[PDB]
Amino acid sequence: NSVENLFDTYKLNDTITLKNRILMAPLTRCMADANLVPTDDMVAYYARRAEAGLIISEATIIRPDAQGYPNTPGIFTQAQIAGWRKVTDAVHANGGKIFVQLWHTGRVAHPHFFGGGDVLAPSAQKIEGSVPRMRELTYVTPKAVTVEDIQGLVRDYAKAAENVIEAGFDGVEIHGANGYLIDQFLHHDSNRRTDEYGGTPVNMSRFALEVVDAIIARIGHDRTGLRISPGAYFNMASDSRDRVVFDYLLPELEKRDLAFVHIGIFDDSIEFDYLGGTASSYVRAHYGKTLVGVGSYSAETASKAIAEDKFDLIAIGRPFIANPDYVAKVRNSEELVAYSDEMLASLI
Ligand SMILES: Cc1cc2nc3c(=O)[nH]c(=O)nc-3n(C[C@H](O)[C@H](O)[C@H](O)COP(=O)(O)O)c2cc1C
Ligand SMILES: [C]O[C@]1([C]OC2=[C][C]=C([O])[C]=[C]2)=[C][C]=C([O])[C]=[C]1
Ligand SMILES: COc1ccc(O)cc1
Ligand SMILES: COc1ccc(O)cc1
Ligand SMILES: COc1ccc(O)cc1
Ligand SMILES: COc1ccc(O)cc1
Repeated sequence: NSVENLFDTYKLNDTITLKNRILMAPLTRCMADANLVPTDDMVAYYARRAEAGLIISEATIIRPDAQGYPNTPGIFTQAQIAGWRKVTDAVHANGGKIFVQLWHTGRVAHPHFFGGGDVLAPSAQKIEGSVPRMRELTYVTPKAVTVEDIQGLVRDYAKAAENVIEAGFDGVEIHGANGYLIDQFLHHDSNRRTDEYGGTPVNMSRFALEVVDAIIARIGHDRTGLRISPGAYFNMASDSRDRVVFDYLLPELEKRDLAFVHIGIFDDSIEFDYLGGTASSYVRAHYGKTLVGVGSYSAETASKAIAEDKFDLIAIGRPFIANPDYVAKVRNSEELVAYSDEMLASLI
């Protein structure tokens, strides 16, 4: 067998060409310093994965009330910008490329992290449970954002994108997936609004598109990607009506000629009734531009999928934690170590 196609050069667009089809998926590590500034250990961590065609950074918060987990880096202070610049300089020095993933957690934020302020979301719909690996941080009922809150959020996504330029990233992946703020507007469980941001596919898509457009206005379409989750099941109850939101959203996104759309799922072998099959096949059926697949792929199954025109680029997550040298090992058909959650305790 052979995975030669994973090492094809891939021209994303006129601004960026990737040296291979392999992305490092965004992976939250919770290892930033207490001021949410990237550490020199994080610099080394990313630098040693620069053989990836493109690194997507761990989710990076746009402002304080976006924080939902400990020590997740931000990109809203000068110190954070300076810390990220060390990361991107090191990646670039190693011949790599890197996008930051811009995050707001919405109803999954927790006030413990930002001085007891309001948790924000499309609607006052609380999720079950408490923050993982933390003592007694029970999720709270969010405040339904006002249109003025929304305008500020769009502004702050845009400002974060401006900061990304100063931090030396090649671009931004907007975190529109996995039950976080943008995804909360796209799903009925979390979005029960009756104004121009709720109800209809056009309205539910409005926030996502405003953020995409605001960020494009800062860094350009060639440097802007978006991660999406048409499905549910990560802090999100399913709803049979969610699919038509994405039916509308995807062609609208295609108008923006993004660097890529990226699916956010853990196992793309799962078929979802509401999507008529796998997440990637649903998106591929409704979106005709560069698509990043992900979720329990091996190099072999990803190569096959790309050969079969199922998607164009492969993001690799857990195996990139277990194998910093993932790309070289795949290139040389060497044995890969299996991932285990225990590995998260170490930043290597
Ligand atoms: C520890 C861990 C952290 C993750 N953090 C992020 C994240 O910050 N942003 C995101 O969009 N996805 C995140 N994911 C999802 C991964 O990007 C990826 O979609 C998932 O791990 C499936 O790919 P894989 O089977 O190759 O690991 C995380 C996954 C894991 C296991
Ligand atoms: C946050 O993270 C966590 C982190 O993770 C994630 C993120 C984001 C996304 O999208 C996905 C995932 C980790 C771990 C745990 O447990 C939880 C959460
Ligand atoms: C990746 O490590 C962590 C993830 C989530 C969290 O709440 C604490 C640690
Ligand atoms: C946009 O929100 C913030 C920006 C900068 C800062 O120091 C604190 C918050
Ligand atoms: C990340 O956005 C940008 C990065 C570099 C640049 O020259 C212009 C925009
Ligand atoms: C394997 O690591 C994880 C996978 C899934 C998840 O929800 C949390 C951690």
